[PDB]
Order: sequence, then structure tokens, then C-alpha cells
Amino acid sequence: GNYNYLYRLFRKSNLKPFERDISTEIYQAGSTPCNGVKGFNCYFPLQSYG
Amino acid sequence: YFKIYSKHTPINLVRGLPQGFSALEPLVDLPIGINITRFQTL
Amino acid sequence: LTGTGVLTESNKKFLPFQQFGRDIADTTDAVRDPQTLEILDITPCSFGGV
Ligand SMILES: *[C@@H]1O[C@H](CO)[C@@H](O)[C@H](O)[C@H]1NC(C)=O
Repeated sequence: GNYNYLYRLFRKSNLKPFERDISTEIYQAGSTPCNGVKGFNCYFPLQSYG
Repeated sequence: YFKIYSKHTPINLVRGLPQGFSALEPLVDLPIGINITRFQTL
Repeated sequence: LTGTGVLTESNKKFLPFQQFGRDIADTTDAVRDPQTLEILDITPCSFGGV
């Protein structure tokens, strides 16, 4: 499993043309706040290719 | 694309701007390609 | 920037950022040669009704 390639599965807003976002900010995929700590409906923005 | 314009003019007013016309000539088209929203001078 | 016309010496002066000059219809009236920094007028060669 070559997990060296990743993609931004989760993002809050659509990108502008020729935009790069290397920000390591967590996403809140539920009503429950994450506040930078993983948990329930709190997943990493970048997911590795299997 | 980050484009620079400029114009150098000899002035002799002590405090404020003069009144007149002077167009600005482009110098550098700098290819940075980054998000810019808040800047700070020196 | 291809085209067709008569190339003659130019009396106009181009500022250093200027590379070509467009007329009202935005056809290249005067051009700057990329090898020798000299300005050339492009007069379209004669047309008329027969
Ligand atoms: C090559 O082109 C430059 C313009 O970018 C000019 O200044 C130079 O004289 C030219 N050299 C020759 C050998 O044609």
C-alpha cells in the first residue's frame, strides 16, 4: 500500500483557480465541534491513496 | 500574477502631495501565485 | 504575432515595456523587433476597388 499520495477529501469551500492550500486545519463534519481534536464526525482533511 | 507599476517624479512640496498628472509605467510581472490579503510595509 | 503589411522605419518612440502598438481596430500598427530593439511601422499594403 503506497500511501505517499494524499488528496483533500474534506474542505469547507471551493478553491479559486491556481490555488494551493497546505493548511493543516481539521474539518467539522458533524454538529459536534471538533476544536482541533479528532473524535466523532471529525476526520483528517487529507486522505491517503491506497 | 503580481504586477508592479512605478513612476519617479521630482517634487519639492514639503508636506503633502502635489497636484498634477503623471502616469505609472509597469516594471515587473512577478509570478508568485500565492494568496495575499494583508500586507505590511517597512 | 503573424500578419501582412509594409514594414517601414518608425518615428514613434516606444517605452521599454511596450512591445507592439495597436490601432482602433486592435491590429498591430507598430511593432518592436524582438532581436533588434527598433520600432517598425506596419502600413497595410495597398488595397482598392477595381
Ligand atoms: C539578441 O537579442 C537581444 C534582445 O533580447 C539583443 O539585445 C542582442 O543584441 C541580440 N544578439 C544578437 C547576437 O543578435
